[PDB]
Formats: sequence, structure tokens, C-alpha cells
Amino acid sequence: MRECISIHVGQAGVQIGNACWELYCLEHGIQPDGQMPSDKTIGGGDDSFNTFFSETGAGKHVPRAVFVDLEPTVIDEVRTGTYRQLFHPEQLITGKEDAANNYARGHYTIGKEIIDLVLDRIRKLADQCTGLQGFLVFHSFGGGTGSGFTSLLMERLSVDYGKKSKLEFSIYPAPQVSTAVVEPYNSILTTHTTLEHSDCAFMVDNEAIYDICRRNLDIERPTYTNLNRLISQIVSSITASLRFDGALNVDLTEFQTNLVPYPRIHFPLATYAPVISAEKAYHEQLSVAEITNACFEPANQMVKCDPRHGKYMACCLLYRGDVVPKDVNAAIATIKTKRSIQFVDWCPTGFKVGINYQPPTVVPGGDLAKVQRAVCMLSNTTAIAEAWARLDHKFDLMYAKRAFVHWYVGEGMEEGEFSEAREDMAALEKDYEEVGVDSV
Amino acid sequence: EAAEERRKYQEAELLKHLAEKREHEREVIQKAIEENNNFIKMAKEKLAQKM
Amino acid sequence: REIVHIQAGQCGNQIGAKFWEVISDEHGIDPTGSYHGDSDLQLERINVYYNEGNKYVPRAILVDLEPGTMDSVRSGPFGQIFRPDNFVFGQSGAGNNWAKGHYTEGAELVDSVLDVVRKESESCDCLQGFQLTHSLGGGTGSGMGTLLISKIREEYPDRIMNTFSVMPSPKVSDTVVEPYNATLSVHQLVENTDETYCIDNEALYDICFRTLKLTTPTYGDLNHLVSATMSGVTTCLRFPGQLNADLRKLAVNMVPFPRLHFFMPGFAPLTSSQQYRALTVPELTQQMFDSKNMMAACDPRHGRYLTVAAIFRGRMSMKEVDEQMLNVQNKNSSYFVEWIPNNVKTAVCDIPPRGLKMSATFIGNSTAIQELFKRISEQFTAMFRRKAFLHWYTGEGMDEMEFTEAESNMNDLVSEYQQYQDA
Ligand SMILES: COc1cc([C@@H]2c3cc4c(cc3[C@H](Sc3nnc[nH]3)[C@@H]3COC(=O)[C@H]23)OCO4)cc(OC)c1OC
Ligand SMILES: COc1cc([C@@H]2c3cc4c(cc3[C@H](Sc3nnc[nH]3)[C@@H]3COC(=O)[C@H]23)OCO4)cc(OC)c1OC
Ligand SMILES: Nc1nc2c(ncn2[C@@H]2O[C@H](COP(=O)(O)OP(=O)(O)OP(=O)(O)O)[C@@H](O)[C@H]2O)c(=O)[nH]1
Ligand SMILES: Nc1nc2c(ncn2[C@@H]2O[C@H](COP(=O)(O)OP(=O)(O)O)[C@@H](O)[C@H]2O)c(=O)[nH]1
Ligand SMILES: [Ca+2]
Ligand SMILES: [Mg+2]
Ligand SMILES: [Mg+2]
Ligand code: NA
Ligand code: NA
Repeated sequence: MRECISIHVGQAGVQIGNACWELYCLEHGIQPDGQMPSDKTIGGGDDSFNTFFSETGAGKHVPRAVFVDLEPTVIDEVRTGTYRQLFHPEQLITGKEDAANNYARGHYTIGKEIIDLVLDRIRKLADQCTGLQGFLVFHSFGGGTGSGFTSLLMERLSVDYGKKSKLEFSIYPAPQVSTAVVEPYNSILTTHTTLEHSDCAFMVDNEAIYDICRRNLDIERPTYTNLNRLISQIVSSITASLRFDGALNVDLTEFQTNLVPYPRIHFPLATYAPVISAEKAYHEQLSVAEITNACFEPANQMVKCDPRHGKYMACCLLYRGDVVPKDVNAAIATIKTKRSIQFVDWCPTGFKVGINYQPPTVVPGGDLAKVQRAVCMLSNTTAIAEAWARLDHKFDLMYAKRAFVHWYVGEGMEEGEFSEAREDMAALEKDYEEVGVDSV
Repeated sequence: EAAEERRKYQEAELLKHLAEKREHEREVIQKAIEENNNFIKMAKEKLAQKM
Repeated sequence: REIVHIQAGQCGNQIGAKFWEVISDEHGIDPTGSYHGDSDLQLERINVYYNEGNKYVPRAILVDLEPGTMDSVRSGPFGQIFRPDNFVFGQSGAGNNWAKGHYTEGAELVDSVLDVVRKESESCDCLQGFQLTHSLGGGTGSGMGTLLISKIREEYPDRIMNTFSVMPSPKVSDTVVEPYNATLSVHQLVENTDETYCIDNEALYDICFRTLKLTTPTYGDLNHLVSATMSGVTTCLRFPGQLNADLRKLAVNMVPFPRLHFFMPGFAPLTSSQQYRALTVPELTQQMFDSKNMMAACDPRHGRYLTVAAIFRGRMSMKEVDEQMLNVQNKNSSYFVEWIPNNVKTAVCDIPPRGLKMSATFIGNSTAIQELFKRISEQFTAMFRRKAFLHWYTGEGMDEMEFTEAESNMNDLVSEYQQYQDA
């Protein structure tokens, strides 16, 4: 009951999926062969972690997940990697030819060859659920598969599962971490196409994560492994309420009520703390007040933007570990007298708090320090439109010359789809302006 | 008997009001069904047309 | 004269289960349903709330659209005592959404509940009516609960409907949509209940923080107040004495105009216990009527009492109670209406609650309750003028028109209460 199925699309989605499922296993005490010695109900159960793991009669705990990519070499590393035994071979789906950084090939030319198979595997997972809650979809904006195949998959999921909820973790492109020149095109195309099909989308700016790794973990040039371990901690914070329970636990769906005031305004800003090296964590205990304070520092955002220059329509604090509400309330009282926290005039100004007691874990031999308490803030701020403005500007620069547009037309697309997608982004930006304006 | 009949008239008005509530309840849920189905049909047709 | 108790949603079942723990103790019923008490006032009217191997079973129906909280009741101290077939629950939940409780998720489950209601009502020698516990801020208690009330009225139109309705407050809030759910629910209650005890989470929080000096109040703290109130407010229904009250006499005597049936309870002494100094009758009467002791965040001095019913519990001077009760009216005659003579009545019961040698409980029909509906109306309007968060409801089939009509009906209610504050 309340199962969530995760779908990992393209290289970014798959590699982040590797990191996330490894972290889940460590948090839950599941070994790489899928055995979970603490779990006394063999082959089934209704425990909180069963929202994310099914069980075989042989004691294996299997991610409710599908990994899909149009080339094989990233999923092959899952097939041969440390956690190969976690997954049934049928959950890992690959084609032979990727989308060549081209939305059109991911959505149409190549993607249409494998979409029916992907949907048949997802159906196989859904059929094992007694009360499917929805989907979590992991993908980049910029790749041909992450943009184009994900939009196709989302459109098909709406047809096959109705209004069943679909949440995204979307990797927003940054020049620092490698990136095709056409990624602004792919980003706008997939954002426009998926907008009506997604209920809530957590954007993750690769530049934000890159900066956090360089600045807080003192890593000179972070790798994908560095970025994805940090990303998995944010994902884990956000899904922890689904996977654990406790008296102070608040379900992600309750936060979602507060975070989405209009269907299209569904892009929360995530901030996480604390991110600290082993050397600095040793002999330093970060208190509740300390980590809370860190959420309001822009350097700790998942997306680069300035909330001081927008307005809030919601603020949610997801705590894990050694945290009691008394310390939370005090920390928030302090924050509210020292920070620029301006809400829109049509929404209440309370912070919604949840506490998950299970403490955070880290991957042994990684760079993140193990801490006793952490927090992820989810806010809905009009400032997140700065991220769309930045992407729309790069789009416009190229599109006014039609640079690279022939690679999409060659695959059957029309310029009409470009201007329609760009107009939808313009209306999105205007939506964010309108909701921040004071009421008459 | 005239007072009894007045009680009966008032109960009948009441049950008639509650009957109007039940039909509104029916209209709301069939409206939700109709809109979910029209979403699915719209999405299916746009996808087919664009492919 | 049997009462059928229904508890719906998370809040409903939590304050519901506390109510049964408290009164089961007062009547000497242990968690396993066997009576092991020491007095016979305990069993004389036991059948008002319990059915009868000489074990007693609460005439209680437990309803929720998700199984969580009712798993918690079944594991709690008195969980063994409820009739297992009277647990009626779904799996989907209501997502803090009135529309889901009232129109989609709840509609699926409501007929099962009415089958259990019907069975309980058939084993009734003479059914007084119904008592429902729920909040107005969520989805199941609010949306499905008012749907139940409507279906119950249609099947038992000549029986009394009584609710303990927990009103939401930004000071103790789960979601931003609470004003929407509460406004939609108040409309249902104005039409389909005969008596509603307004239990205001803002007042309970204030009382826990200021008076009880609990700086981090939990729902457990709030529910300690609600439990004490529910016990005191039902005393004359459950115990024999001078005045044997029932739900219909309650309504005839406290409700001068059919829509103004929303009561402010009050209680004394307020406790989080920890104190052994029993209060003098003067002190009970003083605190009970103090604003700082009322479970709805309304200033009675901002309005007028239409009717008041007070009950004193424990052993104490009947003569001193009458003297202090008469003192409070004769000293603040301005806060009682002139056009309802002798509108304050007082009862006594020898059997005190638990941990208290004497207590006082107050039922008031005060025009100051309009402040609570104004507060909600303001919060409702702040979002609704921008149609904020409405898609959660239109996605379930609802139209904006229904919100407009609910806003209108609640403002009418506020107006009607003000009409009689100036009479
Ligand atoms: C085979 O030779 C190369 C090709 C590219 C080239 C390539 C060439 C480019 C370019 C981008 C990109 C993209 S980069 C990308 N990273 N993630 C997604 N896409 C892609 C990637 O793979 C590629 O092959 C593309 O911008 C201007 O010139 C790049 C090269 O080095 C930088 C290689 O130099 C020999
Ligand atoms: C539900 O508990 C109570 C109810 C009443 C209540 C009740 C409530 C009233 C009221 C009168 C009356 C009358 S009193 C009466 N005595 N003989 C005939 N009628 C009646 C009797 O039965 C009732 O139920 C009525 O005036 C204003 O508010 C009163 C209470 O205490 C005074 C009780 O506890 C506070
Ligand atoms: N954070 C993070 N970003 C990644 C990772 N892998 C790729 N990216 C980013 O994703 C974008 C490129 O998309 P990919 O996922 O690699 O491409 P794809 O989905 O496989 O699409 P095609 O190869 O064109 O078929 C660029 O912005 C990359 O920086 C990763 O492991 N972690
Ligand atoms: N006093 C009190 N209020 C509660 C309790 N639980 C929830 N609430 C309030 O009830 C409203 C939320 O409704 P809830 O009962 O949880 O939702 P439901 O299960 O869909 O009916 C909010 O206003 C909460 O503050 C409780 O145990 N005691
Ligand atoms: Ca140090
Ligand atoms: Mg690729
Ligand atoms: Mg709740
Ligand atoms: Na199990
Ligand atoms: Na259903």
C-alpha cells in the first residue's frame, strides 16, 4: 500500500538512480544481494520501506524501479556493478543507439522503438502494487534521452495511469559539468511537453551542486560521483517520509498540498544542510539552529536564484535525525527575525515541519561526513523563474539564428514546435510574475 | 391531524432537499470522471497526431 | 435513550478514543469491557453510551479513509473494547481535501458506515440520536463526516445530530487548505446539526501555552483539554440525578433560532495534573467563566450569552454553587440577553472526573462565536480571491460556485449572530 515506482531515464537519471538506491539500501540495512536481516516478514509486508522495495519469497528486497536508456553502456555498469543482484534483468532496459543529444531522436526517431517495451515493464511493476501512489521520474533536461524520451514517457504515463501522481527530479544544465550546445533547446522542449503531465518537479542545477561540492567538501573538480552522492542525499531527504514512519513524520503528499498553489506553479526550490567534510565534522556538532539557518543561505540551494528578490508561497522543512520540535520552533523564531522571508499576500506564512527520526547515512569511503541531523527545505518561491529566464535567454540567442535547428527538423520536427514551446515558457515566466503581485 | 399533516409536509420538504443534495453529489463525481477521461483522451489524441 | 457515537478521520478518532478512555474510567469499565467499579450511579445510565457475559461495549463507530490512525486506536490502551465490526475504513485517504472526503473517496465508503450505523440503531430501545467527533480542517472528518451527517439525517430525520467539531487555526495547522475545508464544513453543520460544540484549536493552543505553560504543545496536550471538556459536557447525559438531560432537551433549551446552534464550552480547573489543592467553589466559577478557560478563541465580553448550562462535579456546597452562579449573572448582567429570562441553568453531579476532587464545565450559546467564523472567513477569503490551491478541489469535480455559496452562507451566519448581539 502506497507504493512508489521510480523511473530513471538516460545517463543522468540512471547514474543518480545508482546513487539513490545504494543510499536507500544503506539506510534500510539492505545488503547488495537484497537480503535485509532485520526484516522478519519473508516475501512480503506493509512496512514503510515496502513503498520502495518489493520482496521475493527468497528474502530479496527489490527496488520498485525501472532503468531506461537508449544506449547500453551506462546501464551495463549497473548490470555488472556492485548492486547487480538487486535488480531483475527485466528492470534494466537499453536500446542500441542513443538520441545523440537531440530531443527529436529521444521523443520520436529512437524513443518510439522502445516506449512500448518500457511501458510494459512499468505495468509489470504496477501490477505488483496493492495501492500504487505514483511515479518518481529522474532525468536530465539536456540529454536527448533525458529530455525527449522522458517527455514521451510522461505523455504515455498520463494516458495509461490517468492523473496518478508523477513527480520529477530534473537535472538542470550547467556549463561546468559537461553539456551539449543544444541543451537549452532540449530543456525548453521537454519542459513545455511535460508541464501538463507532471504534478511536482524538483529541479537540480548542476552548477549549484558543483559549487556546493567545491566550496563545502573542498573538492577541486567534482565528478559525477561527487555530484550524485550529494543529489542522492537530497532525494533521500525528500522521500524519507515515504520510506520511514514515526510520530513526527509528515508525508510528502501533505507538503505537496502546500507546495502547489496552481497546477503550473509546481517547481519547489530545495535547499539542504549540512554538507561538510569528515575533517570539519570531527569535533563539530551542528545544531538544529545551525542547520536550519543554513537552509536560508543561498549558497545551499539546489537551484541558483535569489529568493530575497521573489516572494514565498510556501516553506517546508524536512528534518531527519536527532531533532525535536522545541528546537525547531526556536530556530524558526530566530530565522524569522533575521531573514528576508516575504510571502505573497494570499498565502499563510507558517512553516510546515516534518521530522523523520532515522538519522542520515553516507556511502562509506565517500566525501560527505556522517552527521546526526540534517534538513531539506522545500519552498515555493517566485524566484525560481530566474532559472527559466536564464534558459530561455540561451534558447533565444540560438533560435533567432535557427542554429542547430536543422538537426531537429531533419528528425521530423517543425519550427512550430520550437515557438510553441518557447511561448509556453514565456507564459510560465509571466505566471510567476502574476502570482507574486499583491492582491487588489 | 392538521398538525400531523404539517409535520408531514415539513419532513417531505426535507427529504426533497436531501434528494437534491444526492443528485448534486452524483453530478460532482461524474464530472470528475468525465474530466479525467477527457484528459486521457486528449493526451492520447495529441500524441497520436504528433507521432 | 441510546446515543450512537461516530468518530471520523484522524482528529475525530484521536479525540474520540480519548473520550472513551475517560468516560469508561468514570463508569468503572476496564479496557477489557468488564465493570469493576465501586458505585451504582456508574451503571444507572451506562446504556446511554454502552451496549451490554456482562461486558459493556461502546456504541461507537470508527471511520477513516486510511487505516493508520485506527490501527493506533486498536493498539491503544482501550483498543480491545470497541466492537471489531464497528471499525470501518478505506485505504486511499482523503489528502486533507474536503472534496475527496465528501464527493469521491468518501462517497465510496459511506454506505458501509451506514450499515454499521443501522445495525447499532436497530439494537436501540429508543434512539436519542448521534454524536460525531471530527475536525473541520482535514478531508475525512470534514468532508466525509458532513456527508455522513447528511446521509444520517435523511435516514433518521427525527433524531438529534450532535457534533464535537475541531476548528482549525494557523497556530496548529497541517495544511494551508484548512480554511477551505472548514468553510465548506460549517455550511454543512449550519443545516444538518442540532448542536455543535466548537472546539477551537487556537483556543486550545493558547491555553496550553499561556495557562498550562507548556511551551511546545502537542496534539496530546490539546486532546487532554478536549477530553476533559467532552466528559464534563456529557455528564448530565450519562449520570442520574436531579436533572437527567438528553440531546433533544439540550437543543430545545439552548437553541433559540435553528441556525445558532454552535456552542462554546468552558472548563475548570484547566490542567496539563500535578496539583492537589482543590479549588473553592468561588474559584471554579471564576475560572470557568474566564476567557482564558474557554475552548473557543472568542471573547465573551465582545458578545452576549443567549443560553448557558453549567455542571459542577464532585462534593461541594450546592448552596455555594447557586450563590456563585447567581453572583456571576448579577455582576455582569450586561453579557446576558434580556429577552431570554433565566437563561443560565446549573446542575451538580457528585461523581468528579479523574484526578480532580471537583470540577466545573460550562456550555454556552454566545454571540461571540461569530469571531471564530469571521477568522475562518478571512483566511478563506485571502486565498479564494486569488483562487489559490483551488485545483485540488476542481480536480475532484467541484466548481468555484460551491465555494462562493459556502463563503456567502458563513458570512450570513456571522451576520445573524451579530443581529442578536444588538437586539
Ligand atoms: C569525437 O570528438 C569530440 C566531439 C565532441 C562533441 C562536441 C563538440 C562541441 C560541443 C559539444 C560537444 C558535445 S559535449 C556534451 N557533453 N555532454 C553532452 N554533450 C558532444 C559530446 O560528445 C561528442 O562527441 C560531442 O560544443 C562545441 O563543440 C567533443 C569533444 O571534446 C570536447 C571531442 O573532441 C575530440
Ligand atoms: C447536556 O447537559 C445539560 C443539558 C441541560 C439542558 C438545558 C440547557 C439550558 C437551559 C435549560 C436546560 C434544561 S434544564 C431543566 N430542568 N427542568 C426542566 N428543564 C434541560 C434539562 O435537560 C437538558 O438536557 C436541558 O437553559 C439554558 O441552557 C442542562 C444542563 O445543566 C443545567 C446539562 O449540563 C450542563
Ligand atoms: N548531476 C548529474 N548530471 C549528469 C550526469 N550525467 C549526465 N549529466 C548531465 O545531463 C546532461 C546530458 O544528458 P545525459 O543524461 O547525459 O544524456 P542522455 O539522457 O543519456 O541523452 P543522450 O545521450 O543524448 O541519448 C548534461 O547536463 C550533463 O551534465 C550525472 O551523472 N549527474
Ligand atoms: N485538537 C486536535 N486537532 C487535530 C488532531 N489531529 C488533527 N487535528 C487538526 O485537524 C485538522 C486536520 O484534520 P485531520 O483530522 O488530521 O484530517 P482527516 O483525517 O482527513 O479528517 C487540522 O486542523 C489539525 O490541526 C488532534 O488529535 N487533536
Ligand atoms: Ca575540526
Ligand atoms: Mg546518453
Ligand atoms: Mg492529519
Ligand atoms: Na517483509
Ligand atoms: Na477509489
